[PDB]
This record gives sequence, C-alpha cells and structure tokens, in this order.
Amino acid sequence: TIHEFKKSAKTTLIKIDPALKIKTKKVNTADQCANRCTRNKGLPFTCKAFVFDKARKQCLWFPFNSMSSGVKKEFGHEFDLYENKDYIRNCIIGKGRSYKGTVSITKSGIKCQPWSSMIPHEHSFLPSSYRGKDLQENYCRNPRGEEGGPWCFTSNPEVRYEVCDIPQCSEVE
Amino acid sequence: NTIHEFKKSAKTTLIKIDPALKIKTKKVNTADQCANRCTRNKGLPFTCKAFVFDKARKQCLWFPFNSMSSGVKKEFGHEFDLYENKDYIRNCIIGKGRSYKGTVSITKSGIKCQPWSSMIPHEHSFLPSSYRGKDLQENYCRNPRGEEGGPWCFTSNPEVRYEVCDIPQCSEV
Repeated sequence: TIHEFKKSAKTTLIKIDPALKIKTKKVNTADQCANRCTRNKGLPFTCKAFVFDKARKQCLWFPFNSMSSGVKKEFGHEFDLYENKDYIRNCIIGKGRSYKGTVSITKSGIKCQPWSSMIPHEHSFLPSSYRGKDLQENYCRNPRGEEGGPWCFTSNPEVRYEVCDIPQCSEVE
Repeated sequence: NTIHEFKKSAKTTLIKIDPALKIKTKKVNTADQCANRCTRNKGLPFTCKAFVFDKARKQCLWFPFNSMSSGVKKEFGHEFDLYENKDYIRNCIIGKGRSYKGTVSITKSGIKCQPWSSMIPHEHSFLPSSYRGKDLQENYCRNPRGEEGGPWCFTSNPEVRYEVCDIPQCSEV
C-alpha cells in the first residue's frame, strides 16, 4: 500500500487554517499509516496524505497535501511525508513547470536517471541548486519551463535526455 | 503485484483507429504479469499507460494510450480485461467534472461510496445504462448531470443519501 504514495523524506506539513480536520494515533510503522489512509476507515475525511513521525512512532492523517492552500512544508528529521498519488495532479499545465507527480519514464519508454546521479550522464541540475523544483528521485521534471514539458536524464548512455509523455490537462475533454 | 493499482474495465480491449500507434504483445500466464511489466515499463519502446489481458489467448497487450486517447476505441470481448494506469487518468477536475473518470470513491467526510449498480442503502435511477459516456462504474465519484456541486456519489451510509467528493480543480488561479 505504501509505492501509492509519493514519499518526501524529512518533511512534515503544518496547517494554518485550524478548521481543517486531522487525526493521529501512535502506530508501529509507516506502512500501517498507509494502510489506514488507503482504506480510509475511521477517518472523518478523505485521506490525501499522512506523515509518519519516526521518533514518537506517530501517524498523522490529513485531508490535504503540500499543494493545498494553507499548509507549509517544513524540514523535520524525524518525519516522512507521504502523499496519496490520486491528489497530486497527474497532468501538465502549459510547459509543466509545476509538475510534481511520480512519472519516471521517458516517451520512448526509458527509465529516467536520478537527479542525484551523474551516471551515465553528467549535469548541473542538482537537487540542492534549484529549490522549490522537486528534483527528487528520478521524476520527470521541467525546472526551467522549456518547450517540450517534463523530462529527465535517461538511464540509457546513448540518450542524454528525453521528454516524458505526461499529458496536458487540456488533452482530454 | 501491482495489478490492484490499475483501473479495471471488464470485457474490454482497445482498438487502433490510427494504424500509426504502437502496441507490444506477449504470451504469459496471469494478468498480474502484464501489470508488473507495465508498472516497471521494462522492454517497452514507449510509456505504458494501459494493458489488456486476453484470458483466452493468454496474452498481454501493452499500450502507450488508454480508452481516452484519440484514435482509439473500446471493443467488446468476454476474453479481455482492460487495466488503465492511474497515472494517465486525469485525477483532477475540469469545470464541474462532468468528464471526470478517476477512481476516487469516498465522499468529503470520508464515507465510502455506494455502487451505482446498487440500490442499497439508497434507491435511485442513476443506472449506468441510462448514463452512457458518464462511466458510472463501481462506486466512483461522478457528476453525470454536470451539476454545480462537482462529482458526488450515493453514500454507503443509510443516514446520508449522497455527498460531494472532494476532488481538486486542475487549474484555479
């Protein structure tokens, strides 16, 4: 069950609007958090994300994610954020600058190269340099809003980079 | 085993109008072997957005399109099951979401939706057959008449006849 979430390591979420519902429980592992979220039982809301507090072994279930108005991502070394993929927009607006989904495959079907790897291709698109852009794992991204939309470096040493095939939100009626 | 992560349409395969589009096929044992390969995208010269398992010919058919892509049509067959990769089924709403085909099946306050084909807990005349094109399948949140509220379902709570589901607008600035 865990993947169906995008994991952000060392991250939690804080609600500003205190009318947004929340539920917590001390649990054993993050997997048990995911299962409760996925099946959505005993939660008076739609579970869109949860955080696992690894220190207190606490599970925090939310009817929002990091793209919801009124919630701040924050660093915290004992937290992992998990976001339900159904609520991360899986289609691109324009050039796809704001694309944060988990597609990690190019249009000709090649598995993307992790941004934190210089094999087979070396590059100056570091996760560190480029904040807010979510150059995490091997996801298709478009950090500079360039023509063909979200892309990646390719695990194939003979294709430096290729765009992925993420649909426009305007593709289907 | 990733098969449970796809949206399943029973008794259905997909046909190419456009002869240009590409397909990969392979003889296998079970439907989850189609799923695993689609999810991993290994050996596919394209992005796998759907697959068909042919239960009579014991074949996977992997596709770089789904039932929504232009130049493709559904075809009936008792032997076929269609599995659509949720990453390529728009998970946000345009307008009132008359066209929404995602798989969210819980209401705003966390109630599991009642199946459209069911009259339990609630009786209604939103029969799938009366509402064609509107994909009133399983217990998914739908807005078959295009009303102000966005997608909704009859609720599995006898106390709550129906409720809106909480599905994000693709774009609202």
